[PDB]
Amino acid sequence: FELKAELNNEKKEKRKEAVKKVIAAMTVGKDVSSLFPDVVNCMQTDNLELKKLVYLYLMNYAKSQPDMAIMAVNSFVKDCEDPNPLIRALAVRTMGCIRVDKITEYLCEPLRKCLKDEDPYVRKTAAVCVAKLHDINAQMVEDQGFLDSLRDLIADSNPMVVANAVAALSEISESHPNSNLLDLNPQNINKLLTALNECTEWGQIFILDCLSNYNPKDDREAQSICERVTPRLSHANSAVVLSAVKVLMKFLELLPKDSDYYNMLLKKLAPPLVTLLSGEPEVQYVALRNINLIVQKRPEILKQEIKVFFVKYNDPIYVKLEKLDIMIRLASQANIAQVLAELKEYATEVDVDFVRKAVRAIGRCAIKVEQSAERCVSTLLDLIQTKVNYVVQEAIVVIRDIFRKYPNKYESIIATLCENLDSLDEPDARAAMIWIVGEYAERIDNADELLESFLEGFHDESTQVQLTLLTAIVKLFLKKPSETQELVQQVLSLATQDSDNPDLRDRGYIYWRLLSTDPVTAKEVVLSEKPLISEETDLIEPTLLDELICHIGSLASVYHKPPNAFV
Amino acid sequence: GMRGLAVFISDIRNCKSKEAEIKRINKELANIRSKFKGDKALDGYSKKKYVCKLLFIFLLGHDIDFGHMEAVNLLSSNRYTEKQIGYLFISVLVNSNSELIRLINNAIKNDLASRNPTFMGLALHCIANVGSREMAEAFAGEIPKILVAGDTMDSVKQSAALCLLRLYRTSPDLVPMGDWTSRVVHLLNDQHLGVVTAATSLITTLAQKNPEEFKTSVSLAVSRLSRIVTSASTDLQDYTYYFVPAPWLSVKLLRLLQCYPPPEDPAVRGRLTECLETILNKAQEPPKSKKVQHSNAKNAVLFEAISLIIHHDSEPNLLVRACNQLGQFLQHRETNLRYLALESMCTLASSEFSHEAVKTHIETVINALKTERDVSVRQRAVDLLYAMCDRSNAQQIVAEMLSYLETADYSIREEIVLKVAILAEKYAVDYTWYVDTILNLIRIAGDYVSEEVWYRVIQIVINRDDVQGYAAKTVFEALQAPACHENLVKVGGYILGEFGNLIAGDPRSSPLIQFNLLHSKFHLCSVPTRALLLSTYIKFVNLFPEVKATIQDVLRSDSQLKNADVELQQRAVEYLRLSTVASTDILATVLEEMPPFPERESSILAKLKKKKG
Amino acid sequence: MIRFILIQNRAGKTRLAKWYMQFDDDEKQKLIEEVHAVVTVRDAKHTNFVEFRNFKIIYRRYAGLYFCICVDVNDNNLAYLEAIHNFVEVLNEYFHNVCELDLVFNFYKVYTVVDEMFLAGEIRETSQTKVLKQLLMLQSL
Amino acid sequence: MIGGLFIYNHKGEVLISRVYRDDIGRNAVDAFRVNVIHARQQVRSPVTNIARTSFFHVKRSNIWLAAVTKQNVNAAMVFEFLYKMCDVMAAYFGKISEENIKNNFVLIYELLDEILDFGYPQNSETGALKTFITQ
Repeated sequence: FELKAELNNEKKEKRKEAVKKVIAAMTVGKDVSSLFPDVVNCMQTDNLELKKLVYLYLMNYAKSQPDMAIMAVNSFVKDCEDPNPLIRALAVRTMGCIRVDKITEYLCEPLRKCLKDEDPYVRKTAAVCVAKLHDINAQMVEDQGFLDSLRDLIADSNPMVVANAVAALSEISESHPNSNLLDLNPQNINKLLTALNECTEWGQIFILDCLSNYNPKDDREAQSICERVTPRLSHANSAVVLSAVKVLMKFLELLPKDSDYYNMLLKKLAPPLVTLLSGEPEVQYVALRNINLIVQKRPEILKQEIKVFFVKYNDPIYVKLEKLDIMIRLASQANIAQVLAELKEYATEVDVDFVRKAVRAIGRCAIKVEQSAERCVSTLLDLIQTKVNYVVQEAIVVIRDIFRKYPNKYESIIATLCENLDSLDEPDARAAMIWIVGEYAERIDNADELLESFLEGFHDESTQVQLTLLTAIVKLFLKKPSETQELVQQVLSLATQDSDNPDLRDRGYIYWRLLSTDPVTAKEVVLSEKPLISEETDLIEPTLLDELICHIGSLASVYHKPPNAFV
Repeated sequence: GMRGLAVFISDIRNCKSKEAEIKRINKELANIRSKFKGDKALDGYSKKKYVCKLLFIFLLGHDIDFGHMEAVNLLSSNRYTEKQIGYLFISVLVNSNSELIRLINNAIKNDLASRNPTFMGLALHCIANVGSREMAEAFAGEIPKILVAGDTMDSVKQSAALCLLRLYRTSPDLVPMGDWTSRVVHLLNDQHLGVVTAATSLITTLAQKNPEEFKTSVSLAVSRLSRIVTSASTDLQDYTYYFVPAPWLSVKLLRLLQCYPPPEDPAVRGRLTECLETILNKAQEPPKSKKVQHSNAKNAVLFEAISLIIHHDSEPNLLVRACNQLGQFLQHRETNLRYLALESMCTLASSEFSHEAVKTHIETVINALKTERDVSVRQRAVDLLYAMCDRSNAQQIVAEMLSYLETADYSIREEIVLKVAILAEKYAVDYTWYVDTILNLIRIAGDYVSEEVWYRVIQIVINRDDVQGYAAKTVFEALQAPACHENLVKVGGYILGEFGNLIAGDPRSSPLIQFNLLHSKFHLCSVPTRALLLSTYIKFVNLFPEVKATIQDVLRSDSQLKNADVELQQRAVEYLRLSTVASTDILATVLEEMPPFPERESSILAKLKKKKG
Repeated sequence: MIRFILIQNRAGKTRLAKWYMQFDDDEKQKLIEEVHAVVTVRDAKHTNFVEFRNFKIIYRRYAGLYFCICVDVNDNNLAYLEAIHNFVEVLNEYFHNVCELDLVFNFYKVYTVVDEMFLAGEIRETSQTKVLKQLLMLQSL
Repeated sequence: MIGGLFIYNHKGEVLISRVYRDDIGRNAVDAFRVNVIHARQQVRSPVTNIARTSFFHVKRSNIWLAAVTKQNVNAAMVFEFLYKMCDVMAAYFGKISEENIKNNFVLIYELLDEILDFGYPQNSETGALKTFITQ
């Protein structure tokens, strides 16, 4: 109760002190909701600092209640006419900050006068307030007039106001009634580029964000935009550079073999992009993700820059992992020795998933080329002999992949793999080992016992392992018909009688209706030779990658997921 | 006071990072090497100081694996502080040894044969605090004669009763049931009400494990309860907690009475009814004190009485009064009271005599769900809503759970979706509503739904036949919407591939359009979804000769044939070779009507049962 | 029954621990950390009966200490809530002033009080008067 | 772009919390306090997704400085903005500590109301802040 007593003061200075005490009490968690009318009464003053403090209080509290805050419209209208522009902008911003259904009717008329005046800061604040309005309860019919006012408000000589107006338009353009933004014709594009030249870093970023939605009619416009965007290599590190890289990569629709500007453009992309690996660790991580996507899209850019992506000892774990795959992306015939030496060096570290991904990278380098395949198979044998469990599982998955890549070349290792089978727990390793056993069942006379051992618990297990086991058993039967009736009958009965998955039941039936129809067709279909796989190494599906090229800057690239997968 | 411990705390508590305290522990190790390893150690003060210092070091968060044999040497002492330090140190740290443990047993055996309450109390506290194999084998049948065959102080009696509780809990095998139960159940009416508390706890545990052994306690228990509930407002002021007469004692007596069936003697149950109406009437009056603790104690004893009434399930008037009290409590200002009332009504909802009375509070339950905006309270509300679910409400109750799913943070989403799935499956008469509800669940939550719910939905759609046409339709008009979650893709692929012949009649849903929509969904999905869509593609090849060429053109590209995953490659090769042969006989023979699923397990119920606890 | 009794501070340090059945070395630390995470997030306008996995704890807020009592599902919440209130009160008129520094200084007194009112997982004595009289009786010697 | 903004303590306390969006509520505070600071899995990434909501965080001295958004903003946007905000705080009051944050609540609130509106970082050079910001 003493809060009210100490707040109800007649001196203006002690009223200000009570105001900051109330702000501090709200910050620490105290509740002064019963003192709101007193603060409203004390609002009627002319002190700037008290004006800001009371406006902060008004936002923080009246955001929860519109009822008694309705009467504040008259005070806001009185405030938005005070000659000085600073408090005008503050008042209009705090007035727009209340998101209620009864404020739009009272703000539709007074807000019009704010968008048309001779002041850059006030115009910027008004544009931001219009963007604030359009978020909620602003579709109307006159709101089209407001958006037209914002749109032709682009015709300003101040970079800040035009930059924020363009950002607001880009954000509000999410609505798509088949009518896309109505604007950014070539003259507006030229004006936007001139502003980009004359803007600040933040509006530069906003303009580069918005500009990535135009479709050039001809190459000359694309050429002009390309040489008008290139000088964008600033001290803003990741933001401006990545936005320029995004817009350039989108504007590579001209023919690859044209006059020698395509090659020079590709040459331009390398220095500033590799420069990004010298900033803060988080922007380094973002740049590494973006470079991974770019290399996966266009691999003839970072061709001879492998040396920089060498993993350092002081780097954090996520940076280490992303530098590792970039390294594997850029490994080729010329850099085999040093890459494999580095991979062997990382293989002895203590961090778990880093060592897993390092041995996977060793195997993937093996997948890429043949001499690396032989040497990396030797290193995989050594790592298997090291007996470490997770390394063994990763090596088994890699060995399955290599067997798929190279047919009938590394048969001598299957006995060693079958020797250590009890150390498998993860579903991927079990599936890989089961497929290896099933495919090379002619060489192994002990495959029956292994598959029967995996057949003990058919339930309480991942569906992928069940499918792999079932297809391996069917393959083994079709290769050893004379003594494998019990296994196939049991596995088919388990699939089609107790499995809850309609996927597994479907596979059980699709094989059951084949093994009893025609053995010639069973041999021809199931055991049909499978073509080579031709450098499948950790690629993203091309449609997803192409859709992700349009979103280089955003979190879509960082998360490696489409924007529709998370709102 | 002791200066050493105070200096220790004041100095080492306010120091720098871990290296400083590590170096100070090293210095302490040097000091103990200097002194304990050899020399001549004093008896009382030095040993007390270093033992308490090492105990404090252990409590700080460090580990000590030595220095207790000379500490257990301290057990045989005359002064109380030394003995307490020794017992506390041997209780806090437990070691695996044979000679030292036997020395501990000899010392405690010598100590137990004392003639003062304090030493026996400390010995019993040490026995009950830890418990061990040697203590169990040596202190099994000799504690009862301290309890039964002895007129000693009350403190040692309570300690011995709780020691019997602990030993029976940890080693029931070697505790006999001999001729000692006569007085232990008889002392339930003893004075000082503390021996009463200990005996009530012990007998309650024993009856919870061995009910028929102590059936005679009912009469004394009900007599004590009747005396306690209404004797006087100023009687035994020592055991009155804020004007409430013995809350904990009454709670424990009510718990003891709950483990037994209603008494055969009509007089005993008559007294029970009398004291129950007495408790309810006493709770009816406005509080005698404005303090919240008085209300908390009164509501505690009232809730225990209500739980006993629910367990008995024999008095209709008592049940009606309890339900009225719960309905009054549903709008109580205190949050704890509302939460406890919700839990108690969820427990009570299983009673058939008050099922309609529980159902009459559905509007208040819905308002509480929509108003308080808590997490535990709203989980209790949805549990009670599930509890009161006879058919009678199915549409409204399912809609309310759907809304609460629409506003549900992280994991209550999963619990709600499982509960809604099982409830809709169990209480649906027109299964078209069930399919619509399932699609609503998939659309609303999507990311956090299940892995078994869509299994069950596919099983229902396949099994029930007649509803398959509407299911296939609604799925088709739901697929082409801009909002299409991943699980919806799988369910739609399976159902539509299986039953496209029912929808092929409409020109708006030509098979070419269905295949194009499925392929448009194909390029952005995980591996299992792509496998399901490939199976649907081959089923279309069986069912739709018109689109045979286009499909065969689809799964022949190098993206879907040279893929990086084993399963997709195998499925593509198999289906492509089946379509290439196309004998028109084998392919039609293979993919048959696929008879409906049998009622195997109803895995949703098992999953939700396992999720509990 | 009463599973464990804790007095956590704002940071997470355990000024009083008491476990009524066997727990491992890492298990105690994991339990303390998860109890702290559960307790510190809730605010004043929340229930005092929060449950995790197979348990439910009864927590109160006194000065800068979080008195946490873990009990079984079937035990009465309000009785144990008033029990922890009574325990805090007995510490109040015992030391005449409750503070974390005093608890650290006289941890053996805290253990003897807890053993006086709690043993084998149940409630031993409920009255303040007899506990105070007995505890001050042994203070002279 | 940016939605809410949060600055946390070493022990898990909340120092300031300013929200620009109706999307961000106390759920964001609970999620970041439980699943980031109190998460036992040290190996993480600077961007974390919790129920379709990204949680960015940068650690300086001993504070968790987190920016929360519910839309696919530019990641470099928020990261560079957080770096520049930390630089501005260091310029105004040197070392960043719990006490330094506590004793300048009004200044921090005024700055964050002025340096950022609704999620559009406006200008943080030095030429605008010095003219019309009180001490």
